[PDB]
Amino acid sequence: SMDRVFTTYKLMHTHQTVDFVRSKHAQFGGFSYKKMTVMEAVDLLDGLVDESDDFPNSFHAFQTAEGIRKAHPDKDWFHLVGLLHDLGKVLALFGEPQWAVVGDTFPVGCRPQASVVFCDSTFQDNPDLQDPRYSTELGMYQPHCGLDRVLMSWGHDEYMYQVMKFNKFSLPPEAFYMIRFHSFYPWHTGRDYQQLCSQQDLAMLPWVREFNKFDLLPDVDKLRPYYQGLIDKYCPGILSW
Ligand SMILES: O=C1[C@@H](O)[C@H](O)[C@@H](O)[C@H](O)[C@@H]1O
Ligand SMILES: [Fe+3]
Ligand SMILES: [Fe+3]
Repeated sequence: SMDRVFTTYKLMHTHQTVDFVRSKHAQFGGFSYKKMTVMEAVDLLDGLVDESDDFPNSFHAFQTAEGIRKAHPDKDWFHLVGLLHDLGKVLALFGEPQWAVVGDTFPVGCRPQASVVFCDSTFQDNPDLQDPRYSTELGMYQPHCGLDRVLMSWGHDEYMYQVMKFNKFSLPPEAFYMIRFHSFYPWHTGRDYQQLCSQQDLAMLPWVREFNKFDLLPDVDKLRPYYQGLIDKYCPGILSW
């Protein structure tokens, strides 16, 4: 598998510190990079190949949405979750390097656990891992705080979650959560990070695993009007990114 995939994660696991994530929350927390509609966001990602993997990520938006739609035909909000879920990748078009945008996510501020991809080979130069506040199992966290109180590595999950919240998308809470934690492989697949999750995360786990099935070229022009209706329904108009 790619040397580029490995290099993406090496850079990610070096530079994603507590300070770094906090800096990125400040940098993007104003939503003044762009005014654009959801469909513009989808089309912008025509010019993005995901280096943590090939085709444009935009096709993947439709593919995912259509996979969910086949399996859950009467659940329109869930089809849209498919379309929306990787649109935080617009960060890359905003000048962000891909280790700060794509890839599996992991909590910052506590020791990385075994199922964090390339855990053994990629954390050497992370400065946080010699800081006694962050080098331990729990790090800066209290036991069983819940994932919504964890500071995750920064990229397309928290970013899109924040875009949705700011713009007041009218999706159910499960839709927000799926998107926010869909890259958190160590938790939803590795079953790591049990020290941090709560009952609330246990309730959400079946939703995330169900979504992940469809995350893991279509005739996209024919699909546009349907997905436009869903956008009009759940997240209409020019949004702040
Ligand atoms: O959209 C994505 C891609 O970046 C995949 O390569 C990751 O493995 C996944 O964790 C993430 O959700
Ligand atoms: Fe993703
Ligand atoms: Fe995806």
